[PDB]
Amino acid sequence: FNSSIGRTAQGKEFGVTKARWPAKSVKFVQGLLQNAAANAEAKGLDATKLYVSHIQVNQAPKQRRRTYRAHGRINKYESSPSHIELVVTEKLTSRQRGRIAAQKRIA
Amino acid sequence: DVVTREYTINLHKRLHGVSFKKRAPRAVKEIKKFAKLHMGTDDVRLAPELNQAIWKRGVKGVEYRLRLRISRKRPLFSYVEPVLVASAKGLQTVVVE
Amino acid sequence: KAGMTTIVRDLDRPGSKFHKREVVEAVTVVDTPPVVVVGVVGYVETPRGLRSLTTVWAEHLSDEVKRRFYKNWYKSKKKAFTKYSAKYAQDGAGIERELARIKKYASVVRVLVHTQIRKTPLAQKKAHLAEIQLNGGSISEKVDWAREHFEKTVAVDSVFEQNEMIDAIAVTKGHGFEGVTHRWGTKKLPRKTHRGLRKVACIGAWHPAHVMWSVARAGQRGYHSRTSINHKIYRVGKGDDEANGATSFDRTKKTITPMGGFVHYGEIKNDFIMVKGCIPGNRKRIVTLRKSLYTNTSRKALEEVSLKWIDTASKFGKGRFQTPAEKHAFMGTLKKD
RNA sequence: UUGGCGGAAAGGCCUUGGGUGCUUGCUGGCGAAUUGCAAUGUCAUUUUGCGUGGGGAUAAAUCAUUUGUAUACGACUUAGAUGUACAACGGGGUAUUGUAAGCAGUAGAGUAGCCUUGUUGUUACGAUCUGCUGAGAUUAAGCCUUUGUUGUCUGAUUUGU
RNA sequence: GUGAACAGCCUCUAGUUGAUAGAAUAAUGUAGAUAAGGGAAGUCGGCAAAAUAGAUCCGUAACUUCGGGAUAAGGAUUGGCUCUAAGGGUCGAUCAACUU
RNA sequence: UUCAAAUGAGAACUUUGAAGACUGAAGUGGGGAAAGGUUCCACGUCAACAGCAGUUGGACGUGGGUUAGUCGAUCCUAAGA
RNA sequence: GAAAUUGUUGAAAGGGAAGGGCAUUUGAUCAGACA
Ligand SMILES: [Cl-]
Ligand SMILES: [Cl-]
Ligand SMILES: [Cl-]
Ligand SMILES: [Mg+2]
Ligand SMILES: [Mg+2]
Ligand SMILES: [Mg+2]
Ligand SMILES: [Mg+2]
Ligand SMILES: [Mg+2]
Ligand SMILES: [Mg+2]
Ligand SMILES: [Mg+2]
Ligand SMILES: [Mg+2]
Ligand SMILES: [Mg+2]
Ligand SMILES: [Mg+2]
Ligand SMILES: [Mg+2]
Ligand SMILES: [Mg+2]
Ligand SMILES: [Mg+2]
Ligand SMILES: [Mg+2]
Ligand SMILES: [Mg+2]
Ligand SMILES: [Mg+2]
Ligand SMILES: [Mg+2]
Ligand SMILES: [Mg+2]
Ligand SMILES: [Mg+2]
Repeated sequence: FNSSIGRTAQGKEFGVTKARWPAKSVKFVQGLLQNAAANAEAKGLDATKLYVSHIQVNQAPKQRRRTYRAHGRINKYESSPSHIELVVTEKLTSRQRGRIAAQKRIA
Repeated sequence: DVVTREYTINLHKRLHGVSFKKRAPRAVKEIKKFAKLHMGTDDVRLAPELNQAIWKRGVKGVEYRLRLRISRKRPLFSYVEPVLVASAKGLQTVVVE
Repeated sequence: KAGMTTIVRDLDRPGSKFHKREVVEAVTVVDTPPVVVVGVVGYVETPRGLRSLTTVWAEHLSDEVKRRFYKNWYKSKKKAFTKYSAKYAQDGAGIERELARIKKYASVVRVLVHTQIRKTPLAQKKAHLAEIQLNGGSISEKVDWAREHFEKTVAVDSVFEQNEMIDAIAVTKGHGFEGVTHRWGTKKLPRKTHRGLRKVACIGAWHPAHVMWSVARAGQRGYHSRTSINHKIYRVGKGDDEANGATSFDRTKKTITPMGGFVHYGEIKNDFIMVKGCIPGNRKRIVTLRKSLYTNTSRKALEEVSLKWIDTASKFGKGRFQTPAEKHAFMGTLKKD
């Protein structure tokens, strides 16, 4: 989802030109990473070996508002919420037989 | 370490060609950037007395030069205060004991 | 390129109204410290064009040239040409072997030279490296000449002379994205024009159903390569010679640098070339001066030029005095002194 | 292993010397089966990876910061680990305006007041004028220069035939 | 306060400081501006813009229903400062207005 | 528009102080007719709403609040019904 | 708890569309007789 966005030099690390800094989405991911690490410690897993083995984002039901347009028209004005989940884990034929037999006694 | 010095900042060349409605707010950010260069502190706090000196002659009447006292204190932050002098001309950087 | 100034000279042109009369002309000054030879290259003719066969480098290279090979010089270990210098640590059989190959096979010989950027008032500190073709003599003579000049300096006066037509190659000043009105010089649309008037009204007919390559469009202006020919040399200047800006008529003791220095450049402390007219590129930009590709005899060349006066007033304003002494004599004593 | 030659994409060709293997040029002696009446009946060269040991060599780029000869954003062009280093101030030069503040004057159209009626009476009010004063102010923000002052100089990421 | 003025411009009382923000300053725009010499050659067309502008004094044509046209057209003056003259009230004296 | 403090898990936007500004009395000031109907005030509180934000609110939850012999209606008549 | 539409994982192909018909190679996968 990168059509008509800007380009920056900080994208050269990952071999792309277009990249951004979505602060709001980062904070939500940070909270779940903290919660998963707490759950891993409670179970008794080794923290130094933990890596993100699964992370998945799904579309939640939309939240609807209204926007007013020219000539007395009304259009939709909606948000796109997210479902986030993640998991951390510790790191022969007879002729062939005759040929084989012949080779064994030949060398 | 903790140190206090007195500086002269040339605001004339830093506000060259700036929109009139933004000159006084821009001078506030220039002073914070000035303290970052000399003290290397991410946190810069300006005394309200300094804020009055910047806005003394309106939004577009910033003085050409200002005499500043910058103190680095306790991880570390910089505190900027004005210095009461007749003129800011001819003064160089000095260390305050 | 340092800047421009003005000169006065007599016109030697029979049949002209201003024959044997003074004229005022604009000139361009190029700061040209000596270049340093640091290598040679041989080229071989091929059905697919010229191909470089072998490059031979000098034993020692200064930090100016080595900076050209780095993007992060301050962090580097500076290992460039460390193993190559060991080829000279022996008798020199490896170096002599490659030189013999150039003599045997090459048909075109060029020398690698770099500028002494530290002698200019610039802040770059990184030298410019380039290839210059050698003309005259056999292939063996060219290689021998290059070998003897390793780590040496070649002065500008040994290349060009007075009253010589030369060509200037440089990149023009950049202006970024520009509209069609100034990029191509198209006519401005009437004041009544809706949706803007600094445009081209019709960009193409219905057929062919495409915009053609020959239609003016908005885009980058400036920063292009240009080659301007037939520029006459008015003076070959000496860096160590006081009274660079003096003539046989003016006789005053003054250098070529104007009062207050060249704007955005500084002072001229090295050898320089004075070129009639204007030159592509802006101040502080590296330029290449090349000899002409043909023998010009249009009587515009072959004319002997003798300067009478060189302007040295300040270019930072409406300068009125050539030298500090002139200002003091006209004004007298001031409160400052 | 010896020597020479080949640069058009040479990466090949020719030659000296010895070692060792084979020789169907000629004459001999042994072995073959059963893959069962054919089944490609597997004998080539491409690339890469993991383990053996015999030698060889001990870097850079990018982000962040900085520069404006560059620039919509990317990109481009510069600088930065101890220095003819860089930066912030200060000094000088070069420019612009046109004579600062303050103090003083027997300069100043005139009009008032006091006793002592003063042959410049003093003292007040007074646009302006004169002197100190081609003074004062501003000057790189994309001007030049600097034996001065004060500081700064090891954070992050990635790349292997 | 300025001024003829409930004009425009600045201030006291009182009331707000609300309109998504930060960085940069390409092209093309929207809005506001300036231009050497020429002066409508532009264009269907002076569209747009420019010029004129307050007040005092001088001066003012054809035509006319005699009321107008008329601010016709066309000229001059305007600051600051120090003075002078004239224009009043109440009962010689005494007190108080901005107008020219 | 800016600086600081206070509060808060969290402050370009809440509160307080300081500074810079505007409306400039035919006002961004102080009251009403019609129309709206609790939006008024306090406490608590932020899922949704205030096209950014929000600890704030004309939002959400729970309560409180409009006192007349003299102010109006009521009475009179107008065009008219 | 279907479809449009979407996320993750796995496999495969991609030099200015994609999809289809006939035939076979390769990969993956699978039923039928052992009389
Ligand atoms: Cl609608
Ligand atoms: Cl850039
Ligand atoms: Cl524009
Ligand atoms: Mg696109
Ligand atoms: Mg767009
Ligand atoms: Mg709308
Ligand atoms: Mg409507
Ligand atoms: Mg041109
Ligand atoms: Mg139109
Ligand atoms: Mg100039
Ligand atoms: Mg004009
Ligand atoms: Mg003109
Ligand atoms: Mg015409
Ligand atoms: Mg015409
Ligand atoms: Mg008009
Ligand atoms: Mg206003
Ligand atoms: Mg106001
Ligand atoms: Mg309320
Ligand atoms: Mg919102
Ligand atoms: Mg919110
Ligand atoms: Mg269900
Ligand atoms: Mg589906």
